[PDB]
This record gives sequence, C-alpha cells and structure tokens, in this order.
Amino acid sequence: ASQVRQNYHEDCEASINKQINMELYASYVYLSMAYYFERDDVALPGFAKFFKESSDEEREHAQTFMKYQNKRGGRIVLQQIAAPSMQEWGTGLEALQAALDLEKQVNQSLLELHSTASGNNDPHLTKLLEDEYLEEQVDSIKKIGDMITKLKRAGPHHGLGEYMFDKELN
Amino acid sequence: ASQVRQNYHEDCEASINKQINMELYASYVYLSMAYYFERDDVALPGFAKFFKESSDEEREHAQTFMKYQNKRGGRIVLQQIAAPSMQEWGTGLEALQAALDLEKQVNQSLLELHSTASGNNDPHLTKLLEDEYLEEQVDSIKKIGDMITKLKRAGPHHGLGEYMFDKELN
Amino acid sequence: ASQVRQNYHEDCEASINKQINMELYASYVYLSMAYYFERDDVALPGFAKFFKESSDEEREHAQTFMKYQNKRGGRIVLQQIAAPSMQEWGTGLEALQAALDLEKQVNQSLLELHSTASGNNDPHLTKLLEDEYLEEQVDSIKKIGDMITKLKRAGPHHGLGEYMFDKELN
Amino acid sequence: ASQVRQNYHEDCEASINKQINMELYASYVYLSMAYYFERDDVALPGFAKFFKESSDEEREHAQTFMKYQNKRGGRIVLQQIAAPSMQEWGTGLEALQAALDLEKQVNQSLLELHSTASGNNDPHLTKLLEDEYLEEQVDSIKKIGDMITKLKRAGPHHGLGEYMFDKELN
Ligand SMILES: [Fe+3]
Ligand SMILES: [Fe+3]
Ligand SMILES: [Fe+3]
Ligand SMILES: [Fe+3]
Repeated sequence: ASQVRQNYHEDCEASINKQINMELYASYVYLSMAYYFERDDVALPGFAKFFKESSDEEREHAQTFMKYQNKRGGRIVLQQIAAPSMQEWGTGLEALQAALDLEKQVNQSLLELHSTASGNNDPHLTKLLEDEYLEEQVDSIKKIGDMITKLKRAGPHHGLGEYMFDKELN
Repeated sequence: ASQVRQNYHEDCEASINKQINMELYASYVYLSMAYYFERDDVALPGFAKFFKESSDEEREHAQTFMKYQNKRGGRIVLQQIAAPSMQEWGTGLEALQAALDLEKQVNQSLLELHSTASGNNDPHLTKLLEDEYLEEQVDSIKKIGDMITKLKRAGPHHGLGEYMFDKELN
Repeated sequence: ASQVRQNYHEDCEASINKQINMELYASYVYLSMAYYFERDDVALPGFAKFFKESSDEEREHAQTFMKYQNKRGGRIVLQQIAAPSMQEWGTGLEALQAALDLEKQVNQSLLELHSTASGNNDPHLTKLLEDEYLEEQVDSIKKIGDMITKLKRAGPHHGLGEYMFDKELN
Repeated sequence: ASQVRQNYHEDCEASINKQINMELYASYVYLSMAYYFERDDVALPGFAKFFKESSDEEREHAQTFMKYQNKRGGRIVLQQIAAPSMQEWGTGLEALQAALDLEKQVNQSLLELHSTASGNNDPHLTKLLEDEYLEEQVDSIKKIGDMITKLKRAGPHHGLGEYMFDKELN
C-alpha cells in the first residue's frame, strides 16, 4: 500500500471516487444551465452568471476530493461524466427546481459517505465532509430555496417578475 | 493608377463605395430612432441612448471604410444618403425589430463583399472584413436578439415592462 | 431558426458541438495527469502545475465554443465526457508524449472544422478558428515539443534529470 | 474536582498527559536530527532547517495539549522525556524514513485518543483532535512521503542528488 496510508478503508476510498464523479456531473449540469440562459431566445444573464459560478464551485469540490484521495494514499479513478438527461431547462424557476433537486441528491450522497466514514472510524474523513462539503451544501440548498420563493413572489412564469428577479442575480 | 495600388480589384473598390453609403445610411436610421425616443410623447431615454451610440458606431464604420479605400489607392465616391424608411418607429420592440432587420441586411452585404474579395484573391480585404466588420456585426446582432427576448419577457407593449426595460439601457 | 442565425450551416453547428466535447475531454485528461503527478509515489509538482493549467485552458476553449454556438444562433448539445484512456501516466516524458499526441489530435480536429467552415463560406467561423484556436494550438505543440527535447537531454528516465527538469515547470 | 470540570473523563485526562509526553519526545527527536545535519561531516542545511521547524511544531503541539488539560480542569503531570533512539541518523533518506515512522506512530496514538474520547462521548475533545492534530498529522505524513519519493528520484545515496534535494528544503 502507499507509504502514507493509515486508517483509510477501501470502502471510503471507493466512495470518494464515486463522489468525485458526482461533483463533476453536477458541475456539468450547471455548465449546461449557464449557457442555456445565454441563448438569444432565453437571455437571462443573472441566471447564467449564477449557474456559471455554481459550475465552478462543483468543479472545485471535485478537485478537493482528488487532492484528498492523494493525501490519504488512495488512488483516483476517474469515470465518464454523463451529459444532463434534459438540457432544455425551461423557465428560471424550472431550472432552480432542478438545481434544488440536484443539490439534495449530492447532499444525500455526501451524508451516505459520512456514514461510511463514521462506521469505519475515520475521523479525518468525517471532519473533511463536515467542514468542506456538508456546510456549503446546506448553505447552497437554503440559498436556492430562498431564490425559488422570491421568484414565485415576483412571478415565476415568463414575464416581468422573471425579468426583474434575474437582475438581482447579476 | 494610384502609386500605392497593388492587388486591388475595381470590383472591390466599387463595393467598398457601396458599403460606405450603406453604413452612413444605417447611421442615419439610428440617428432618426435616437431622437424619436426623445419625443415628449415617447420619452424612452434608454432606447434613445442605445440608438445614439449605434448611430455613432455606424458612422465610424463608414469612416474606417473611407480610410481603407485611401489606404489601398481606391477612390472614395460619395452618393446621396437615403432618407430613413420611417419617421416614426413605433414601440421599443418595433424599433429593435427594425434594427435587427437592418443589422442583418448590413451583415449580408458585408458577407457578399467578403465573397467578392475572396474571389479576387484579396486577403488584405478579407482580413479587414473579418477583423473589423464581421466580428462586431455578429455581436451586434446577438445583443439586439437578446434585447428583443428580454423586452418580450418584461412586456413588449406600451406598459410597465417597457418602462422597466428602458432603464437597463440607460 | 434563431432570430440571429445568418450564414450558419447545420454542419458547422454540429461540428462545434463535437469540438466542445473534445475540448472537455482534453480538459479531463489533463486533470487526470495533474493529480497523478501529485501522488505521494510520483511527487512531480512542476508537471502537476503544468497539466493543471493545461486542464483549465481546455475548459476555457470549450466555453468559448459554447459562447460561439449561442452567438451564431446554434443549439449547444452537450454529450458525455469520456473517462481518460489512462489512470496512470507513467514517467514525465510518457505523459508529455501523450499530451503531444492529444494536442495534435485536437489540432487535426480543428483543421477539419476550418475546412468545413471554408467549404461552407463561413468567414466568421474561419476567423474564430484561426485567431482563438489554431494559433494557440501550434504554440502549445511547439512548447510540448521543446519540453520533450529538454527532458530527453536532462535525462528522461526516473532519476536526477527528471527531478531537475520538473523544477523548471514550477 | 476542578470548578470547571464537566464531561471530562479520567481516561481522557490520563491519555492527554501521555500524548503531551509523546509530542515532547517527537520534538526531541527532530531536534537531534536538526543538529546532526549541521555536523561538519554531514553538512545538509536544508534537512537541518526542515527538522528544526518540525521540532518547534511538536513542542507547540505539546503546549496546546497542556493548555487543553488546564481548560478542561485536568491536571498536567509531566514525565521524563526519553532520549532519542539514535544519535546518528544516517543519510537524508534514512532520517526521512525515521520521521515518517514517527509521524505515523504519533498519528496512531492520536487516533487512539480520538477513539477514547468518542467512546466517552466527549465532543469537545474529538473536535480538538480533529482540528488541531489529526489534520496537520495527515498533511505532515503526505509531505514527508512526497519528500522520500523526490529524494529517491534525485538519488537517495550520498551524492549529487542528495546535495541538490537538500537545496529545495532550504
Ligand atoms: Fe459539490
Ligand atoms: Fe456598421
Ligand atoms: Fe483546446
Ligand atoms: Fe505533534
């Protein structure tokens, strides 16, 4: 095994590799949304900037797991990054609802990884998940929930409320 | 012929004079729109500013073509500048739709000039068109398309949406 | 079609989408290399930094193609990003040789795109390829070729020469 | 008991005292290494500086545990600090291999402390271990592992490679 490996279970190593792929997939989804909202027949630049930033954040989360794998003496295994199943994202609200679902999907998998780390008595990994992932994930979910509520107030259908809400994201 | 002339076809010289007139005409159209939107019974200061700037840009494009004609040793021939097609431009959306049509008419004419320069093996002129005209033309068309989409979302009829959209242009 | 689409052939639209996928794949390959060179049993921080930067460059090339598709009125269709061919890249020289072959594969694909654009008389797209892709591609291939020659001089096998060469990349 | 003591198990108090002694011992080992590498017949100033800093870090880790014992209402009991196992540490690689083994011994002891704290439901102490000890310990082990790999590449025997590697630590 690696000269550095200590108290690092194979199940945690394997789960971290799966989580890297999920972070990269979420990155890919947000990239798709970011460019969709720059279509000339969509033209929502506030939503575009919001999802560009979200895509960068997910990519950095993925890289932090890659750095972590190396720190612990595990071996990174990268797999194909699936395209989003559905790339016509609809209105701003429909994309925000899709982002909320994805954030909770990622959160569920991070909590499952935490429960693998806990069961294997790996406090270095539970600390990583708590400090570097679970905190930002709860904040991200609350932010998107807020946004969905504000947009439902402004008016979620194609119309003036959506035009106005988009400006607050710029 | 001019002491500087080299590889400059008379068809390209003639087409440059045509484009100078077209740019000056587009300048004139946007000037008409600019002051239409400063009428007391129209009063759309963002649209007025957008079209004032558009009118200056077209004028500078025409002067760059005049400078180019002299650079290559062609002879500038100025013609009458036609009156704008309209004296009243309608709503903001109707003016943007006329501007989109006009921008696409100019683009077609520039692409036709590129074809003439290419058929006459004039790479100095194809470089001029690609770098100084065709690039800005696609960006301008994309911007106006975005604007039309944004205005249709806010509410394209005379109303609060048009009043609010106008502020983003100011 | 899009309100902005003009002189944009369906074959160039489709080839742009393929190239977006290829640029994202190359980004993924360099990301794999970057973190491989941070393994505790590899520990080549100069190579790691070099491929991290290359990975960012390829992602930005992909995003520029996505912006371009929207500028022309095309539709971005994202496809799955294949996993890198290798998880272990070998010596520094072997990774550089793999990078050179990939850079030449991408360059061949860009040149085929240019030929498609030229045959369809699309000078806006030929200008894009020449200015934003083909120029950097030749410079990248020349830089990697230089690096391979330098590393062959320093000593390309695992040893003091590779250790010293790695420092010039840091 | 102390007026401040709350949820502080006698077994964790005793284990803190043992760990203070272990951190002081590791500080002593690195101090021995530091001045060994300043012998006129060794003369490795980069290795000397590296272990001087490691010796200071371990003393600060011990002092933080002493502060902690007082914070919780425990009683510091200091024990004799054993002399280092070796007075002569050999080559740079041999000292690094001894440092890696010591870092992993300390890490194992910290993980056992964490398990004691967890079994006694002491989250203030598990947080201390995770944030102030286990994180730096993994980073130190990864850094030393990197150094061993780099030195094996440069050439770990007495020779030009060791001379060059020593410079990267200075
Ligand atoms: Fe994430
Ligand atoms: Fe113009
Ligand atoms: Fe590229
Ligand atoms: Fe310590």
